Amino acid sequence: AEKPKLHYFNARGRMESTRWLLAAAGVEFEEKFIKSAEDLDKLRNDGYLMFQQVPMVEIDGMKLVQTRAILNYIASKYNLYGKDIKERALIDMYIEGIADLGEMILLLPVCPPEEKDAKLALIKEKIKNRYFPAFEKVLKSHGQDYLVGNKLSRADIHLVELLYYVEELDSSLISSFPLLKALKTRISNLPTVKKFLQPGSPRKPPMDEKSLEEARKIFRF
Amino acid sequence: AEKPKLHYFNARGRMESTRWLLAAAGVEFEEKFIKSAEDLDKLRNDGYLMFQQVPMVEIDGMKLVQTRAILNYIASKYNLYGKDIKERALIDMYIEGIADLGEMILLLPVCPPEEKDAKLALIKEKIKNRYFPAFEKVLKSHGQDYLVGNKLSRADIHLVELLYYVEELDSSLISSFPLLKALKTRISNLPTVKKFLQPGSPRKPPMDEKSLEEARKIFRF
Ligand SMILES: C=C(CC)C(=O)c1ccc(OCC(=O)O)c(Cl)c1Cl
Ligand SMILES: C=C(CC)C(=O)c1ccc(OCC(=O)O)c(Cl)c1Cl
Repeated sequence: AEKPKLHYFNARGRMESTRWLLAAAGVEFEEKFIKSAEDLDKLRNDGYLMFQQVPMVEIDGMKLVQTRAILNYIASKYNLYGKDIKERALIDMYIEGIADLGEMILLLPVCPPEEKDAKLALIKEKIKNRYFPAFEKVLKSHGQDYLVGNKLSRADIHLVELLYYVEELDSSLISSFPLLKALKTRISNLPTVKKFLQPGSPRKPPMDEKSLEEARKIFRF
Repeated sequence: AEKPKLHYFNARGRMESTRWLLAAAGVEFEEKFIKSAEDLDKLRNDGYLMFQQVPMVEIDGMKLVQTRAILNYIASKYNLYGKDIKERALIDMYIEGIADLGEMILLLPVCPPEEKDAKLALIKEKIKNRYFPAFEKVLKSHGQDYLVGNKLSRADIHLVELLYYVEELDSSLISSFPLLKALKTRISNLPTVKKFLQPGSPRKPPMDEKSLEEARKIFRF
């Protein structure tokens, strides 16, 4: 087809950021949910997954796997990856920091109960003292509406997406970072993003106990 | 200066792949080793590390952090990132799989003693059954000397680098993969790579107990 088919579990997981990028880009996509391990095996046996895993994203005739390979293609294809090689360097540096913090928040649900309070406290300390300050500082420096090159880029989409997850964790964290708050509002008002934020869009809900059990069953983790 | 300064601990760690890429590219670089936590704090306080961590790589007037942002810039700057957007998608998909397997091998030293035999057995099973087969299959498909676009790219450098580490883990693993063995030899004979492989080059040795203690001291992990 002409629409990108995203293959994954019906959840946030590792496919969510791809969803935010496609939507922010204004691209319509289909989602082929993996309901059972039989489904995942069918794909593996069909030879659609190079490294046996998902996310997988049928786009432009390719069966792309590995989150970063997917995001990189999409971001490039829709002019969300900066203008030159030097801009892409700043974007990559910002979004890999975002991806680091985000990987911590993502694994929190499957964190050992005895650790959960410490991991959560570690994460709040990195947000307050390391990442938010860094990004606030970038916005404060050029005083422009966007993080890189005074134009919308994947850096803004990925950052704002993280700002929502952090809000769900503790709304007070962003309070001392006015420029980040501003960016959150600003990007949230873009017609494409605003539509993704509304009810009924393919945006996914935070994971709970019920869905986590179904997932670690199929994927086994 | 005109030469890239790599700031890191005197070890393989997270900076090694940058070393293999620069060298394979034929670029000369300086290394400013971090001998003590005082050194690492000096950098942090000087404001050279955006997210407070290293590797950090002064290149082209930028102070790049985050391994992938660094590798991406270098690979682009020296024409090792494919010709078009679709080639970069295959490269990214291959090298992120390589980076996954590689992250497992990298953490093996700091793995809990009770686990070490299982992690090591897990890793040998993924190599034999998932990654090597996948890459052997790519080479077998186009029957060309390189992984992507019949030209040398970062995919070849990063793969071969991993082939060495796997050799150090168990030389028998690659035996059933003749095309990978071939690629290992072929890339190892490129004048630039061959020079990096020789004694005295900035290539780093596998980590031992002595150096691991010094490192987790400074970096604290
Ligand atoms: C919340 C999570 C629990 C660790 C999580 O991030 C996660 C990891 C892998 C998953 O699928 C497999 C995949 O390949 O992503 C899924 Cl569905 C989730 Cl939700
Ligand atoms: C062997 C290792 C032990 C876990 C390892 O990969 C590692 C991790 C971080 C390290 O520095 C800090 C950094 O930011 O990379 C270093 Cl020097 C090493 Cl060797």
